[PDB]
Amino acid sequence: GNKIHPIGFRLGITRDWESRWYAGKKQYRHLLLEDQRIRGLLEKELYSAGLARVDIERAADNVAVTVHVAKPGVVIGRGGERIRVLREELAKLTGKNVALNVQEVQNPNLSAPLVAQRVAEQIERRFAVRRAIKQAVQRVMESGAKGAKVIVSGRIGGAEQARTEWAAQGRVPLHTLRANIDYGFALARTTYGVLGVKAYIFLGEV
Amino acid sequence: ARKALIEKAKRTPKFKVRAYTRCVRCGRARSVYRFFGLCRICLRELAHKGQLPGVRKASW
Amino acid sequence: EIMSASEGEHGGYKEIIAKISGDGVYGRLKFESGGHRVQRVPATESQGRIHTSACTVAVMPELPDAELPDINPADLRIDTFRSSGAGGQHVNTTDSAIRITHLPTGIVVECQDERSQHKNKAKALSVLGARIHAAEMAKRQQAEASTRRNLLGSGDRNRTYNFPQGRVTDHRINLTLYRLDEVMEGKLDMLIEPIIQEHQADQLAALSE
RNA sequence: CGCGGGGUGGAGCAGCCUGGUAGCUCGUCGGGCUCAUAACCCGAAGGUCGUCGGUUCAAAUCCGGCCCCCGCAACCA
RNA sequence: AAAAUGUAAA
RNA sequence: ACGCGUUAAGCGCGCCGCCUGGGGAGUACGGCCGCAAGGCUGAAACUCAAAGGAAUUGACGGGGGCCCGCACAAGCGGUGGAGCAUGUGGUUUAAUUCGAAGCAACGCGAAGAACCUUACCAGGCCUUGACAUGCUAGGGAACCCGGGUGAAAGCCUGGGGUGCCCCGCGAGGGGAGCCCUAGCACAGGUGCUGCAUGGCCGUCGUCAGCUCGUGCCGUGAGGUGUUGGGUUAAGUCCCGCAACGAGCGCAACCCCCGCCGUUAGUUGCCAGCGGUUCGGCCGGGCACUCUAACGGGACUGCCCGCGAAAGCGGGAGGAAGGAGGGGACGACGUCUGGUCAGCAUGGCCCUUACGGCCUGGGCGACACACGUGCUACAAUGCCCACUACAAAGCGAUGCCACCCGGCAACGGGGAGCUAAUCGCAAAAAGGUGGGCCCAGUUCGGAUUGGGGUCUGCAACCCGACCCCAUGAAGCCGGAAUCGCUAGUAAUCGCGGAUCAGC
Ligand SMILES: [Mg+2]
Ligand SMILES: [Mg+2]
Ligand SMILES: [Mg+2]
Ligand SMILES: [Mg+2]
Ligand SMILES: [Mg+2]
Ligand SMILES: [Mg+2]
Ligand SMILES: [Mg+2]
Ligand SMILES: [Mg+2]
Ligand SMILES: [Mg+2]
Ligand SMILES: [Mg+2]
Ligand SMILES: [Mg+2]
Ligand SMILES: [Mg+2]
Ligand SMILES: [Mg+2]
Ligand SMILES: [Mg+2]
Ligand SMILES: [Mg+2]
Ligand SMILES: [Mg+2]
Ligand SMILES: [Mg+2]
Ligand SMILES: [Mg+2]
Ligand SMILES: [Mg+2]
Ligand SMILES: [Mg+2]
Ligand SMILES: [Mg+2]
Ligand SMILES: [Mg+2]
Ligand SMILES: [Mg+2]
Ligand SMILES: [Mg+2]
Ligand SMILES: [Mg+2]
Ligand SMILES: [Mg+2]
Ligand SMILES: [Mg+2]
Ligand SMILES: [Mg+2]
Ligand SMILES: [Mg+2]
Ligand SMILES: [Mg+2]
Ligand SMILES: [Mg+2]
Ligand SMILES: [Mg+2]
Ligand SMILES: [Mg+2]
Ligand SMILES: [Mg+2]
Ligand SMILES: [Mg+2]
Ligand SMILES: [Mg+2]
Ligand SMILES: [Mg+2]
Ligand SMILES: [Mg+2]
Ligand SMILES: [Mg+2]
Ligand SMILES: [Mg+2]
Ligand SMILES: [Mg+2]
Ligand SMILES: [Mg+2]
Ligand SMILES: [Mg+2]
Ligand SMILES: [Mg+2]
Ligand SMILES: [Mg+2]
Ligand SMILES: [Mg+2]
Ligand SMILES: [Mg+2]
Ligand SMILES: [Mg+2]
Ligand SMILES: [Mg+2]
Ligand SMILES: [Mg+2]
Ligand SMILES: [Mg+2]
Ligand SMILES: [Mg+2]
Ligand SMILES: [Mg+2]
Ligand SMILES: [Mg+2]
Repeated sequence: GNKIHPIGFRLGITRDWESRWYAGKKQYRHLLLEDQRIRGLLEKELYSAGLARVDIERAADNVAVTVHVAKPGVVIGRGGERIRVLREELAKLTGKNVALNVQEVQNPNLSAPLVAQRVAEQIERRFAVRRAIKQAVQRVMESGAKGAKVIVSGRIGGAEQARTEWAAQGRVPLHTLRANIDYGFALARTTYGVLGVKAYIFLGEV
Repeated sequence: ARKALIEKAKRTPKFKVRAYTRCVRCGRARSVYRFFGLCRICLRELAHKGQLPGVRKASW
Repeated sequence: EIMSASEGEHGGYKEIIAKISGDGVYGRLKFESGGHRVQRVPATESQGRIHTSACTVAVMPELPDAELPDINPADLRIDTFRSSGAGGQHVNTTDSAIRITHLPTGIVVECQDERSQHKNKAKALSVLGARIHAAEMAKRQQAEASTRRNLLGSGDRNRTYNFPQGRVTDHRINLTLYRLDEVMEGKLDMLIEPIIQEHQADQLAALSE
């Protein structure tokens, strides 16, 4: 075990912070604390919409959270309802301020943290792991990507003996900084235990 | 010593120095960076995600 | 205090005997006699495989011993008669030869070595002693080795020590407790006491049932 | 019993003739080498010399008794 | 020329 | 299959000899032969699920060729010896919590064990529980107060308020609700399994490797490509080639250091002027120094010689020349590696107890063994006083200038700074001056006595520092063994994370 987190490796180089705000010293900690609370309680409820990324930026008490999706019909709710009560549970826990603006990424198949979850779900639903992997990469490759690769690990198909498993089309130069590459994890829970899906999507150069 | 232990450090104790740090995410007692209230592991995790603003891998 | 103790290269003791002296010793070590299985990855492991092994142990109580206060004329039958072979007229008119019969066992020694009857009785009485001794030595061997064959035999009895499970499990009373560490340390009581108790529950349904 | 030799660190063997002085090999213990073991390398421990006595300023050494071990002898009838 | 060995469970 | 191939192992015929799983066994018995040794003929019981032929791919070699690494060598300083610091084995213990085990465990998880931390021990306790969402019987209100007892938890109790939905006139009711007593749901576990797992980490290894597609060869495993000549830190490139391509690696894209430029001019800086509270201090001003943001700069570009090329060797100009120095980056995989004790998680197990609380013990124990360490044995040294020259960080619950007392640890008093402003802050080696004279020493500072400062509820176990006295082992360390090739080794300080404190 030895590979580096692609994201942490490309900070301010090809990938921007999921949270953007200054602090100082005497306040940074509890700032991030509630900040982390947000993204987590967001993920728990907005899972149904399958979020690809939650952005958070702050101001003098003013706090903005620009959440992403590829199917926002769930976030927006009936006519425009669920989005309000959402923010109306937000300041119910921030004790500060509110924010909406839920923009939507075009191709969901070109978002890795999105992909993994849709795959990791197929796992829980007892699907062919070898097949779903090649299916995933196919759907990613045939939808414009310049590379792809998906890795799972754990008791594949409830095997007494756990093992690694993956496939890849195109190219995925994880060593190259100049390459913009998306990545995300998904935790495949099941009766036999916890698998784990990691998705690598190489979008292109820069 | 999981959910139970972490509780004591949250509430202010009998004496002054009796109060102690603990990760504000995993609840690890030992090695807690006070700047975040986080442990060295939780620190590395979220810093990798980008959830820790302005913090990038150092190199020189 | 150990007596015999052949080593074992690494580690052991391939065999070791020890006199554990005191009070209530045989009472709490009675049930050890038997085979003790061990399952773990041994020290000697060339790779990473768990290996089953075994060791028979035998507790024997203190045996008050006593050799017979040498012979006894009352149970000796001694015969004198004329020796055989050369000697001239002396050998012809001198019951110099000897024969002693040790009535209890049945072993007999003759002796017509030297010219004095007395000296021949001396030799015969000496060999007679030596021959009873080695008789009782053979007897105490066909008892000692045989009671070991008595206890230790074709039977997969007594406790099993599993390290990776961390659980000792005495097979006889089907008790098992996953606190092997403490056991392997010395506190054997919550293992020998449950046997001592179950054994007593047997003695209840003994002559009463 | 008649003569001779013998008993010294766990094993085997010097030292006794000539009093002052415990030595050799092996073993054991501690530290190296090696993945580990042995070999090898470095350092240490370990007996008051069978046993009672006597001689002496002083006894493993000399002298006497006993115990144990070993070989020799035990013939003429 | 140096230089023996590696029990038995995947 | 290897190979045989008019010297068949090809295609056919004639005839002889012989085989029918391995071991038993070319043994036994019988017969025949022999001087013998032994030969010829030649079985069975029993036993195993194989024995065996050729090929393939690796691995290994006390096999080979070519290369490479602080591996040897050439070096300089050390460990191993001493005293102490700490980790570990072991033993001890009511407990001395658990895990890590050759490299790749042993100043490792621990970047802060007096309580807490704490998972252990002892005792005193607690039961829908310290925690989460619920369903409720008495159906009570907040919230402060106090007594009681106690080592504290805990148990018990005196208060009192005269809180809020209801067109309630009304003594009385009617809901929400921190909440109080009893229930059922359920919580909880640092309990077990890294050999059920995720993630993340060490590792061979920054080693140059590993593979796919398709084509072709091969009955087939598989081979080819990836081999080969040259070249390189490199499966790096060039040429060649039944192979043609491609992916993950290598490289580069990023960071810091080296030179230069634009931009920027306070809180930083001062070259020339004025000033002149004896001096960036006043006015003054971005030139420099610096700060930090964008840039230029190097491409085997030029020259020489070799070379088919790739590129190798030398020269020039240049702050820097063939990867300039350093970091970030760790391929397919390997170690049944590590970690259920950071968290997560399947299964298993505990349920007035394997859960929870408190006080006090332990994690610091001590016949010994090991790792890593710090201080030393001194004269290239040590002590004392004066005087210098850093970089990178920390600091409105903190840093503490500055006075004041103290021999000092420090305590009063107090200015400034949320800081390129103020402060931690004296850098220490160094220079100069003075003493010491080869000695267990003015070396060494272990150990111990006595006396105090600080932090904390509280320093007995069990803290750090100051003063006095004590002044041990050690006079260069056996066998053995480690680091590092340039601003490196050795040596000299400083800062920080942790953190009341150490
Ligand atoms: Mg994302
Ligand atoms: Mg507990
Ligand atoms: Mg608190
Ligand atoms: Mg504390
Ligand atoms: Mg033996
Ligand atoms: Mg024997
Ligand atoms: Mg007669
Ligand atoms: Mg009879
Ligand atoms: Mg123990
Ligand atoms: Mg001897
Ligand atoms: Mg060896
Ligand atoms: Mg001794
Ligand atoms: Mg002795
Ligand atoms: Mg005497
Ligand atoms: Mg004497
Ligand atoms: Mg006499
Ligand atoms: Mg052998
Ligand atoms: Mg082995
Ligand atoms: Mg031919
Ligand atoms: Mg021929
Ligand atoms: Mg056969
Ligand atoms: Mg045959
Ligand atoms: Mg024959
Ligand atoms: Mg025959
Ligand atoms: Mg014959
Ligand atoms: Mg012969
Ligand atoms: Mg023959
Ligand atoms: Mg090479
Ligand atoms: Mg060398
Ligand atoms: Mg000390
Ligand atoms: Mg105990
Ligand atoms: Mg009270
Ligand atoms: Mg009241
Ligand atoms: Mg390299
Ligand atoms: Mg072939
Ligand atoms: Mg063919
Ligand atoms: Mg190949
Ligand atoms: Mg060739
Ligand atoms: Mg290549
Ligand atoms: Mg710098
Ligand atoms: Mg001037
Ligand atoms: Mg003037
Ligand atoms: Mg540039
Ligand atoms: Mg040059
Ligand atoms: Mg070159
Ligand atoms: Mg394997
Ligand atoms: Mg020191
Ligand atoms: Mg003063
Ligand atoms: Mg003063
Ligand atoms: Mg003050
Ligand atoms: Mg100000
Ligand atoms: Mg000087
Ligand atoms: Mg002291
Ligand atoms: Mg000297």
